[PDB]
Amino acid sequence: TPDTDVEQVGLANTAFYEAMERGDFETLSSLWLTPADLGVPADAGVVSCVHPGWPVLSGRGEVLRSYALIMANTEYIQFFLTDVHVSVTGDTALVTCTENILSGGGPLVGQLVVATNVFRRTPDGWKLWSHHASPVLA
Amino acid sequence: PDTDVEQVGLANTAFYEAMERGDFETLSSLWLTPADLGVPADAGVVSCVHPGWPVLSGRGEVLRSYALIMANTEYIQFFLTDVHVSVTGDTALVTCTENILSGGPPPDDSDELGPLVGQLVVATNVFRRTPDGWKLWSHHASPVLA
Ligand SMILES: [Cl-]
Ligand SMILES: [Cl-]
Ligand SMILES: [Mg+2]
Repeated sequence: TPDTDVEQVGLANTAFYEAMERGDFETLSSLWLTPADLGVPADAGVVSCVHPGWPVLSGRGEVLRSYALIMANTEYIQFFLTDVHVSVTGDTALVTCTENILSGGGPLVGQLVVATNVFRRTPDGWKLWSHHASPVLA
Repeated sequence: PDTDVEQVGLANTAFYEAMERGDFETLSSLWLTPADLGVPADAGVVSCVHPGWPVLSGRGEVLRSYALIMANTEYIQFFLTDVHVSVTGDTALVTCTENILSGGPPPDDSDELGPLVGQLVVATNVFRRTPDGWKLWSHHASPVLA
C-alpha cells in the first residue's frame, strides 16, 4: 500500500538516525543496501554518501568506514528531524528532511543540515542506497 | 544495461547543458512530472538542493529557482568529473563533481564579463525511467568545504 509504504519508509529513515544516536554500527551497516539485497556492471545497488561539506564516498567500504569513524569519534549525537517529506515511486523511495543535529565529541554544537536519502525496497526491508547531507548556509 | 548507463549519462549531460545555455524549456522537460509516471505516496514528486540552500520541493518551487538562478547568472559552465552511474530497475543514481565556473556582468563596456569564480561542488542526481526518457527526480548539490 501507499500509506503503508510511506510509513515503512519513514520507519526505515528513523532507524538510520537512531542507529547513529546509539552508536550501533552493526544495525547501521544492516540498513544500507548490498547488491546481494538486490540479488546480484551498471553498478546496481552500489551505495554512496555525502556528509556535510564532504566529497562523495562510494561503495559500502568507504561509506561504512566513514560511519564507523564518525561513531567512534562522537561521544553524543542527537538528530531532531523536521520537514520530513517522503516520495515513493515503485521500489524506490526518496526522503528529504532537515537534520537539526546536536553533537558532542565535550560542548554541544548544533548543525542545520538538509538531507536527501534514497531507499530501495528489499525482501529484508527498505534499504539505503544514498545519503546526501548538506549545510544550510547563510 | 550498458545502454542504460549511457542513456542516464546523456540525461545528466543534457541537464547541465540546459542550465549552461539557460534553456528553461529543456530543463523543465528534464525534470519529472507525475504524468510521466501515469498519475498519496507522492509518486514522482521532485526535490532540489542547490549549494548551501534548503530543500525545494515540487516542480513549481524547483523551476522557479532555476529561472531566478539563470536570470541572475550572466555566465555559467559546468565541468563534471568523476561521474558515476548506478542503475537499479527504473531508478538511476548519479554522483559527480560539479566543477563550476561562473561570472557576473562586467563593470563596463570594455569587458565581456565580470571576474570569474570557481566552485567545487558534488551532486547526487536521481533519475527515473519514463517513456520519454530518463527524468530527474532529485538533484542535491553541495559545496566541498575545507
Ligand atoms: Cl524502481
Ligand atoms: Cl566551494
Ligand atoms: Mg560543460
